[PDB]
Amino acid sequence: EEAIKQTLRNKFNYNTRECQTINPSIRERGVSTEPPPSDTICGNITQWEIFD
Amino acid sequence: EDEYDVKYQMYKINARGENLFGLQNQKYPELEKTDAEIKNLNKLYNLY
Repeated sequence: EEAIKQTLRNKFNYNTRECQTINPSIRERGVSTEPPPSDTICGNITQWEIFD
Repeated sequence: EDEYDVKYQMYKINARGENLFGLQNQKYPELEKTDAEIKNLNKLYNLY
């Protein structure tokens, strides 16, 4: 009765497919964002320097 | 040895079909017995 079961499972009564999904490879990256440099400016304005 | 080698090749062909149906290879086991007697002659030929 054991052989008859093994005899019941065929190649054309139990095919055996393989299937995987396409997985992207993991990757570890660094990104440092530093804003534009900020420069001190000193200006004086007097009535003469405008007129000059 | 050549006649037994011819029967041995047909045996491989029958065994490939026995596994498709699952069927217990008892007729193959009797041919393997005839092929074993052939292989004994094949060793006596390999000595000759």
